[PDB]
Amino acid sequence: QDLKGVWSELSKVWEQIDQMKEQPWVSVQPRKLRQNLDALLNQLKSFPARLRQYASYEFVQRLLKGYMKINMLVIELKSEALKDRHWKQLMKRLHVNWVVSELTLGQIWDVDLQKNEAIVKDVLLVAQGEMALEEFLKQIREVWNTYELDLVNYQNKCRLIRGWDDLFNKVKEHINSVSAMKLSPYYKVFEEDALSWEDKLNRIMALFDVWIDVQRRWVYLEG
Amino acid sequence: MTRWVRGIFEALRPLETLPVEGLIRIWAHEALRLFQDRLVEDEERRWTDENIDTVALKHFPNIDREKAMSRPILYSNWLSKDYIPVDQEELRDYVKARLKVFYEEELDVPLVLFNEVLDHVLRIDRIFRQPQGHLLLIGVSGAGKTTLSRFVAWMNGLSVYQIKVHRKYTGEDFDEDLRTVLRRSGCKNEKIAFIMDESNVLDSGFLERMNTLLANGEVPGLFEGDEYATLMTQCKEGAQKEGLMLDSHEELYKWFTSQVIRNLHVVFTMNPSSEGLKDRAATSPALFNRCVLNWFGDWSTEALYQVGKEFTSKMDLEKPNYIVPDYMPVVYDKLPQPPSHREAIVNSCVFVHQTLHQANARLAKRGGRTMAITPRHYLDFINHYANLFHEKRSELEEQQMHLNVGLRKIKETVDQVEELRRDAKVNRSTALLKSLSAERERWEKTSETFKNQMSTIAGDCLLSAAFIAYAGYFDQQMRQNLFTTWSHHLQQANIQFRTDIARTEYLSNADERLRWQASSLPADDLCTENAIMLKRFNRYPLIIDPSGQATEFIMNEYKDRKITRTSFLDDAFRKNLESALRFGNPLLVQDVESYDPVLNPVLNREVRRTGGRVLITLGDQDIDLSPSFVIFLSTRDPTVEFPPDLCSRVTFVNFTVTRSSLQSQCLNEVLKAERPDVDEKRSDLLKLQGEFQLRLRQLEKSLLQALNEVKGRILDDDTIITTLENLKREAAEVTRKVEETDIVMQEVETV
Ligand SMILES: Nc1ncnc2c1ncn2[C@@H]1O[C@H](COP(=O)(O)OP(=O)(O)O)[C@@H](O)[C@H]1O
Repeated sequence: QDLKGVWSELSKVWEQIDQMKEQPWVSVQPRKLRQNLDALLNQLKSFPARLRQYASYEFVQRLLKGYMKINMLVIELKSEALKDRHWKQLMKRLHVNWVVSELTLGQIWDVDLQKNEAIVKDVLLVAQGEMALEEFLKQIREVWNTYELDLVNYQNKCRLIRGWDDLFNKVKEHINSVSAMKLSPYYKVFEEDALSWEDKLNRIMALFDVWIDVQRRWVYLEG
Repeated sequence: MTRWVRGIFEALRPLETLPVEGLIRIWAHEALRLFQDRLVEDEERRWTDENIDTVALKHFPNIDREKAMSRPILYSNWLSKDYIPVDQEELRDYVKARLKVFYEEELDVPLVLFNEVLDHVLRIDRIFRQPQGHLLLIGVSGAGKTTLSRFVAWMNGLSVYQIKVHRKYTGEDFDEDLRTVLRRSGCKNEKIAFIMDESNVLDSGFLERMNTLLANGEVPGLFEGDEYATLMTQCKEGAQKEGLMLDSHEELYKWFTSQVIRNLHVVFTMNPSSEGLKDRAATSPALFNRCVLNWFGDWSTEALYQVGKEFTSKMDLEKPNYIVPDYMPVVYDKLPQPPSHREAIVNSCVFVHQTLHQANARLAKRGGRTMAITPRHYLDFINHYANLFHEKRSELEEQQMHLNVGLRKIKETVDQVEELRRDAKVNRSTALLKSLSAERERWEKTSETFKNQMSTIAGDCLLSAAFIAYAGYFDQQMRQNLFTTWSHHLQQANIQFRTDIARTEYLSNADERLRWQASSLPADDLCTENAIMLKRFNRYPLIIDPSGQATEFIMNEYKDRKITRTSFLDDAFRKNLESALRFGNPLLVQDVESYDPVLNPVLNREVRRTGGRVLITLGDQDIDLSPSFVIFLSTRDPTVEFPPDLCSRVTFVNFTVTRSSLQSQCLNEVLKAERPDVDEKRSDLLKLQGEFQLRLRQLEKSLLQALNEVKGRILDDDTIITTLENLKREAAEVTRKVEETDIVMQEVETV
């Protein structure tokens, strides 16, 4: 009958949804996931109205609608943000025991992302500040490891140094930023490395503050 | 004219069937958006409005001018599509829904959607929904420029990016910010609605780069060296994303430039200033060539009235016994007739704002110094009104509950003494009953007085809040004149309030005044009012004083909270402010004339509340804002001028002496030093506004504490009646003061 037919269609839709949810979270592409969810929604809408009036069809349709709504949270979660420590915080607060390697879209979808929107958003913003600080550090590392002194011939006598203004300005900006990094609640992570780079910046600052004056005096007395 | 034709063509492209009336409607709408939009004052707007219709009817006879030119002309594509004109109310409903959603995502602070905002949203949306649609907004601070720009940008998917300006903001920092915004807009194909205030525009070095970006669509010289190499490297990937494989560097740069024009709208928010606007024209013509400009200044009376109604919804303001007065003092022409109590209160608030505009204009005519008045002042006033009403009603309700508990305890004690009598002592018991009964009727009279106070509380709180938020820069005579004007206006509206309200005592207590006097603060009426303002404020107070007494006063007041002193000239200022955010200690600021724009996030109270955290965006760094943080701005030169931006973010506290402050001080000194009895009676009258009642309440609390221990031991001589007759004599004293208040007031006036 019509009830048997709508039950069969419901079973087919459930099988499709389960097959889609078997994809691990690592390999779930948010754009393709959204396109597939839209295709499934269009397939659901293709059913006749008599089959649409059934309660189970309404429940599955609203579940897919909620999945489409939380697709934005899925996009925000699947990035360079969570890493593994933010995932650990999410597991701790949500009291769920998953496996990172075995993580799949089904496990996350079972937990109500819409209900836990505030928790997810807080974790995402914490991760936002965290890659901000981490990329700022990495920028410091790459600008200081690849930085070279501007050596110049001096009357075929030796090789002196220029670029004092640019180098000193860079040192001052970096030391100011590192000192200000002690603020913000995100500072509690990677503190020791920040202090080590602060010590490095102070050392280079003092060394080259002495160096510029030594160079000036030596040039003057050599003349 | 060319923009006119292009706009009509755009509005005509999706349509296929359109009557002549619809074409005239589109023509009139485009004319109003091109010619009426840039107008400054009201008369020019009315002139343009009437002449558009006149030209339309003269050049097009035999058309129905109603449909052809209806008064609420308005076009949008949000409802349905194809830029079809929409009715005002349906658009208002749509914007309310989108504004609730926006509330859910960002900027939870309420916004009120009146007609002016409803028009500006569509104007900004029309300008954004256009390639290279740079926009200039000219309006008084707090009229809703940045807020509407951000709202429309969010609704259109545009991501708002605004730079953070501060002192010693070298051109290199602005270059880096421009590089970041250009890279985000073009390379990553993410639309950006770039917003700037006038704080970061005052420097003329940045205006050249902004002019070049506005005109050419890309600024040469911003990208060079290895930076240009990284730009090209990411531009190649961006071209890969769009499927536009190109390899030549100049063609890739051209594609990046085109992406920048298509996906970068720059919004310049500026305060109205004719000389400054002319200077900006002199230094950058494109701000009036490439940038279409939109003017909205002070809120109209309708806007103020609607904001007042919306922000006074939690407040009770409902008097079933509110008798309507004939010949109401009306400032809102659409005020319901007869008005309810809440309508009358909001009308009075709008009158307060408009009479402060009138007073400021009159003082400017006199030749004195004026401070710009902004709708932020109205919002601060209404917030003070709500807070004061809630606080005062809470105090009155708790006092009524305390009195009811006392009355129930007294009834229980009377019944207990009656039971004891059921068992020289009997005469003592009878005297005890007589005294208890008499004090009971006295507390019933106290209940009646409480009911009267609850009657007058709305007007008292309104006048007090208007004094706190609005006044503060004017001298004592102008403050008193404003207060008398407000009081007369309320008396014309039958809004019940005390005829002899005392501002200092309705807004403070004895202990607070004694604490103030313990620190360096002279016992002056101006000084007490200034201390009141320094106590109750929402925006951070800006203190002006030639003597520096206020600085020492607030140093001594906040010494226990390790308050720190720091000037704007000192380079450590920023660092000190950092500490003020981390720890929470108050931080006094001097030398406000050389203002540091980095304070703008602090003064604007731009708090991001997320995940059990409160953050402040100090420049480019987010900092945990301590709950007990407060900042005081101070100066020493009375003859100083402030930008309207700063003037609208702080509450002014003027300590300067004038011909009316010194007059009052000398008159008070003479009264105290030559007629000590008259000064004593004046203090008696001035402290009668609660302080004696407060002492009575405290002693009654002590009496209840003593009486709670009532079993045998309270009858050491069957008469603990000494405490209650003490209460009776202080009560009789204050009562006699109350009946003979007019004679004492008249005598003090004569002396
Ligand atoms: N329509 C409105 N209803 C209620 N409050 C508003 C409305 N428009 C603006 N506001 C309030 O006024 C302030 C506007 O300040 P803003 O215009 O951003 O200053 P600026 O123009 O100097 O950037 C905001 O804090 C907002 O809360």
